[PDB]
This record gives sequence, structure tokens and C-alpha cells, in this order.
Amino acid sequence: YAEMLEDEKNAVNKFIKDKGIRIISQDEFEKNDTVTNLERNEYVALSDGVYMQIVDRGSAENKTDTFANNNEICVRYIEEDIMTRDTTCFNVFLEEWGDANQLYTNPAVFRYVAEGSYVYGTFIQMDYYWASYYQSTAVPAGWLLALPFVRNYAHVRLIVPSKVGHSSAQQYVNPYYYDIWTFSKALN
Amino acid sequence: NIRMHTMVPDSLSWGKDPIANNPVRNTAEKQKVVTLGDKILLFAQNNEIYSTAIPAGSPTDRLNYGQKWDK
Amino acid sequence: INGIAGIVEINGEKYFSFAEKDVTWEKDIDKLTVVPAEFPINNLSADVYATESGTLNAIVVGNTEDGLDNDTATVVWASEDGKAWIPMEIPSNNNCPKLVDPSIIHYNDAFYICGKETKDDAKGFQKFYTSPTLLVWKGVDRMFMLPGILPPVKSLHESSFKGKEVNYTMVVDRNHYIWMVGGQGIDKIWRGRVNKLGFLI
Amino acid sequence: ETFGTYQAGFLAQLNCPDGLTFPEPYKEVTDASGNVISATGRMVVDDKDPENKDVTFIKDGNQIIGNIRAVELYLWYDSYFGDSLTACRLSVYELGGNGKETLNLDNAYYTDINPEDFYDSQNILGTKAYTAVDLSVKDSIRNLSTYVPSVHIAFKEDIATRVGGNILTAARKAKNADKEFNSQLFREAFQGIYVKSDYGDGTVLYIDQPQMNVVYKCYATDSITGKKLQKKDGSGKDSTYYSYRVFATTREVIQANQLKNDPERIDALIKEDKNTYLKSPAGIFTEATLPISDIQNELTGDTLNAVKLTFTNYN
Repeated sequence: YAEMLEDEKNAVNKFIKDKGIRIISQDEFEKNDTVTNLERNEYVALSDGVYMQIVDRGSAENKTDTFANNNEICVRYIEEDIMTRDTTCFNVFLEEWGDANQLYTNPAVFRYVAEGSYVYGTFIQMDYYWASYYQSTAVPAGWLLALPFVRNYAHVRLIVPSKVGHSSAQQYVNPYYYDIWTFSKALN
Repeated sequence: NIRMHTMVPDSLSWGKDPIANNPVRNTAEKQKVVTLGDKILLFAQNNEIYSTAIPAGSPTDRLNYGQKWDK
Repeated sequence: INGIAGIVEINGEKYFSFAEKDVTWEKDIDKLTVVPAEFPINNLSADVYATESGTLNAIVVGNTEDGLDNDTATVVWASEDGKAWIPMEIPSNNNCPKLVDPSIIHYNDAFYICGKETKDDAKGFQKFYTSPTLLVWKGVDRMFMLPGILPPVKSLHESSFKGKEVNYTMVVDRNHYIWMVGGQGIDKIWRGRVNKLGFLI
Repeated sequence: ETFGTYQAGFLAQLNCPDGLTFPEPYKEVTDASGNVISATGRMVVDDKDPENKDVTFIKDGNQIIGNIRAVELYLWYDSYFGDSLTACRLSVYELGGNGKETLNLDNAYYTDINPEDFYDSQNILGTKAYTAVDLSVKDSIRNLSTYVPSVHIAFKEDIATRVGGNILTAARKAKNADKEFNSQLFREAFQGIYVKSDYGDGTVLYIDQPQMNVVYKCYATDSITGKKLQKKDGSGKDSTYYSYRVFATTREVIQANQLKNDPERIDALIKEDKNTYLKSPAGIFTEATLPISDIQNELTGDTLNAVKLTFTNYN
């Protein structure tokens, strides 16, 4: 197969229809102030085919400390494979693996670059699981499309197609789902 | 020339015999030894002192001392 | 640093104090420090040496008070200056046994301790104990033995320390001779040096 | 001998992952005869048994919420500065108290914060003697590629009970209210640590990650019916093992340093006029004044192809 692998849209449509999920266009997302309603399970159709839901826009009392260029951002997440419905990557605590202290003790941290074009990001510290499993330092480009829409300590959920995935998703043409429990500005 | 040691380097050499007797009368008494200048002093509790003297210097030279003690 | 370090009993309580060159002890109770109950009391021995950083350091051992809880080892107390002494306590099994009238020296780039043991199955001076870094202690089962321990000329010398339980004293002179003086039961003077210190190399 | 004494120490907060909890207490269920039928939970909860004298049980109200076996700190480090056989001593204190300040985004990251107003001297947790190359560990172990050095400064039983009990009761208090035990709730139970140098001259350790383990006792339980397993050896009463939770400084929380140079010596060396210094740890920089005006006057109309500046040094 060469072009047949780009049928990932069928799997994403399967993953959408299997659950209660509604699609909102960005031109509606930016006009009902800015929120994806959680009682109705809204998702925005972002650029490059990313579907994204903000669960908590973050920093609700300060409202000012948004992300920007040259920041270093800490990420905690759990990654689900779309094609076979399996938890593939994580660095967060859950009771089913509570005693595996190596997996969740340290977060992933990346530098955020936002010059006039071509936003990109590089892991400074990879988590143990990512560092052993995927062994690459390039951040999934789908994550970086969400930063201009959220603040510090935000909680977001993303569906990422292969064109903007990581170094494995781009080769084996596999979309993924990320439950980003937290974006944080890096301290110390 | 094959140069070889005549005595083991990292070995504490005590000799075959103790080099001198203890000069203190009534050897039950408490003892103390200290060095000052070029002399080694041995003190005993009953206001009693003995002494011996050290040669000119250079620890690597062929020195011998300690066989005689003086009041 | 120039002066003498000692213990002074201000108003009935013991404090460490330091008499700097040609001036009296510090007696200001707000800025002395209290002597711990575990600190040695009698038959103290001490040594002073330069760390590889160029800073002097001092180390002491001796007899403790007559009875105290959970004590089973000869801990060595160090001090970077004269104001406050600090114990080199060892959590692991690498701690040297309890010794009576212990003596300590810094010698040929290592530390050594000697004393007499009281376990009733191997009483007396039994061996030296050594340390490369002051926090782990080993018994020397080979060269660098106690005086009078002869190699096979084919033995134990009558005036040897090994196995005896007597009064004694020792010093190191500026040619690096070890001097060991025995009381009742040994009655002799022993002298020795490791051969590596006399070589021209 | 040129710059005088240099001294350093650091303050650090410990992180707690979202939703982290200790295993639930082991609870029996019995039918009307008194015979046990099923059970849930994993942590040992019953005292008065001579087999459980190895741990201390902890409570709120009048109910036992768990047990503590030990609490222990590891300060991991990859490398160091200076000699590696000089003996040194280190001591650690708990942060916070009555009237003290706390670390925040404005207090931290200055290299000369005064720790005496972040901590109280009576809250000492422990002390350790160290040498930056630990000859107590066999060479065979120290050659392994998986070996990372550390100073291991585990606490005494009273301190372990206090700290572990506070952390465990905070975790239970969060769980029972259907909250989740995020780091801000952990910080109410254990603010952080201050690490201080008491004795030794020559070593500076590069502590990479301070880590704290809280250790507790658990039963082994049947995969189907949840009851305690009996020991597989002869005799025995029940089967138990020890498990732990980990709290560490992982860049989601604040850490700060005190890097104290000898101020008079630095101020004196700044006043030398035959030379300039570059003392790195918040010491001395050198400032240069470029002749931009002269270049702008003399080379107007030229294309500049290179402008070279060189600083050069003594041995």
C-alpha cells in the first residue's frame, strides 16, 4: 500500500461515531466566546485536521500568563491508539499501574519555538516511557496548535492525524488521541 | 641493569627485637610520650622524665637513634 | 587558624572552646557550643593534618563515659576548626569495634587506629584498623601488623603487643618512625616505619 | 587561596502526581458464624499482633488509617567538583513553620536568598557523612552502567512516624472527600527540604534530583476472593511485603540555591586595575567599551568584512 494508508480518516470517523462527540467549526468556536461544551461533548475541527476539546482553559483567576515563544512547557498525558484501541503511552498515575514508580514520577518537558512561521518544539526532558519506547525528541506538531487557545495549567483532549504526529505516527500512518491532563510553564 | 628491591616497599619494619627497655621505674604507672624540637620525651606520673635525641635531619638518610635514654 | 582547642565548664555545663594565639579562651555563652554526651572524656588522642584542599583538619578518639545506650563502636570526631567537633557516625557494618584506650594516627596517606578489645574471646591488642577515607574501617590481615609479629624464618616475640592487655602510649616523629611504649606486661620500647617512606624512589 | 571560602546549599519542594494515593486498608467480611468470607484492601491495619511490631500504626480520630515502616531521602548526583576522598557532613531540615516565608516565583532564582527565614532549626530530619565517591560500596557495583551515586539519609523512627503520618493522613483526607491529591495538597503536609553543609572542605555535589520514599507494609491477597495468603514455608501466620510511594522534585515545583561567595575578597578583586576576572558562580564579569563612534567616523562608506575582538588570559 502507498495511498491506501491515507484512509486514516475512516478510522477517525469510526472513533468519533463510537462515542458521543460533536464537531464544531473553528468559525463557530471563536464566536460563542471560546468554549467546547462538555455536557454536549464538543470538539473543534482545527487546522491540519486536528480535533481538539478544551476541558479547562486554565489559570482562570490570573487570565494573563498564556504561552509564548522561548517558553519551556511541562506535559502530562496518556496516549491512546486509534487503529487498535489501546493505551500506548503515558506518564500519569492510575491505580491499575500505581506501583510502577518509574513510569509516572517525571514529566515530559519541551521548548516552544514560535517565530514568524513554522512553529515547532523540542523535548528537553523525555519521560521514561517515551524515552525508552519512541526515543525521539520532536514534539507532535498537533499539540502546538492548541497552545494559542489555552493558558497555564490547562486540560485539553486532542485527536491527532498522521500528518502532524510524532516520528512513529508519520511512518506507520496512525492517528492518536491524547488526554493532556496538564500543560504547565516550567518551574526551576 | 635489572634493578630490584632488597626489601618489600609497603611493609612495616619493626626489626627482630625491641630497640630499648622502658626506663620508667614502677612500670605500672601511667605513661605519655611527646616530641619537642629534636628530642623525644617520656613522662611518668610520679614527676619523672626521660629523654632521647634525634639526628640532624633528612628522613631518607641512614639514621639510627633511640637506643639510649637519659634522665 | 592558630590556637588550642579544649573544653570549659561554663556555669556548670561543658562547652567546646578555642584559645587563639596569645589570648584567653572564648567564654561568651551565646556563641560557644555544648559538648555531646557521646564525646570522649578520658585518655584522648588526637591528630592534625592538611586536607588535599589545603585546609587543616583534626580527628580524635578516646574513652567515653562509663555507660551509655546503644554504643558498640569507636567513632572518630573531626573538626575543621576549634569551635565545634562533629562525629563521623557510620550507618553500615563498616564501623570499627569498641576499643579501650584507642589511639589514632594519619600516616602514609591513610588513617590507622590501635587499641585493646574486650570481647572475652579475643581480648587485648589484636590488630590495627585502617581507613582510606575516614568513614569505612577495615582490619589489616597482612603487612602493617602490630609490633613483634615476625614472618617465617624457617612467630610471636615475647615482648609483642599482640594479645596483651596493658597500659601504653605512642607518637609519630618527624622522620615518620612509629614509637610505641609499653607499660607493665611489655616493659619495652618499639620503633618502626614502613620501608616506602625511607626510599629515595 | 585567591578567592576565599565558597559555600552552597539548596531548598527544594517535592512533587506529587495527580491522584496519587496509598493502598486502601485491608478489611475483612464475615458471615453470621464469624467465618471470614471475603476481604478488600491491601495495607496492614491490625495492631497488638507481635508479628506487626516492625511498623508504627497511624490514626485520625480513633481509627487506624495505615502504617509506616520508614521514610528515606535519596539525593542522586551524576558528578561533583573537587576532591573525592575528603570526608564531609550534610544535614537536612523541613521547610516552613510558624511565621516563616515560603518559596514562590518571586522569592526564588536569586542566588542569595537567606534560608534562615524559610526554615526553623528544630525541624531537623537527619544527617549523613559522605565522600562523593562512596568506598563503602564494592567496586564491582560501582562499575555498573546502571549505577548512579547518591547520599542516602534515611530518618530516625520518630521523625519517620511524624513525616509519614502527615503525608498519609493528608492523602486519606483528600481521598475521603472525593478530591484528588494534587501537589498543593501535599505541600500542606510536607513543605519541602533545606539541605545544609556542616563540615568538610573540597566537595561540591551536583544534586540532580532529591527523592523521598514513604514505605509501608502490605498483605498478599488472593486474586479471586481477596483474602490474605498464608506463608508457603513451614509455621508462619500470614504473608506480607513492603511497598512504597515516591515524591521527588521534578520541574513542576520550585527549587532554589544559596551560592555564597566571600564578599570582601570579591569586592577587593573587583578593584584590581592591571587585570580583570571572570569568577563564574555569581562572582565577577568583565565589561568592555567598544569604539563604535570612531568606527562610524573613520570607516564611513566602507563595506565591513570582519570586526574581530579577542580576550586573552594568564595561566
